[PDB]
Amino acid sequence: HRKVLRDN
Amino acid sequence: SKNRISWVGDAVKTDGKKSYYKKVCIDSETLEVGDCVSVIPDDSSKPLYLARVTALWEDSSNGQMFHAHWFCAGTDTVLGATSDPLELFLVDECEDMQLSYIHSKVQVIYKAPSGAGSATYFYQLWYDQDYARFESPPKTQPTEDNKYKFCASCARLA
Ligand SMILES: [Zn+2]
Repeated sequence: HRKVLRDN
Repeated sequence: SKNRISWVGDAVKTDGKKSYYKKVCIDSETLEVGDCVSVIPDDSSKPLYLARVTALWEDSSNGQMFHAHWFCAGTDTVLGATSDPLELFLVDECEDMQLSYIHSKVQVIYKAPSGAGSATYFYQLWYDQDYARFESPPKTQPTEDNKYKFCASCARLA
């Protein structure tokens, strides 16, 4: 399970 | 924002696909396994995410990575808010994550169980009951003529 899904 | 990222020391284990390290330099700061770290959420408005850095490695696939072991605050629990913004809770939430996502290095301590401590009264301020105010304690001094029975409030109320 992930909690940070942005990309940059 | 982490843009200059350099490993510190030679690798400690190699997967033949990952290469693990004990320390990394990011900007000027140096960060080891076990240090704690701050991450801005997807919602910039929400409070910062805090984590322990449990591993650092370079991936053939993905780049320069770490494993975040999250903390959580009261508001992520049955408790709702909590009295101290600095309060945190262990929780079993993890994630691999790019090192460039690290906002800042932070300090997180463990607070061992304490005892009740000295239950004595204390004062800090003076209350002017006529004008309904708090001041710093008046510094009215006694003579050596009346030291043996001096009452500061008698002295001022005369
Ligand atoms: Zn984990």
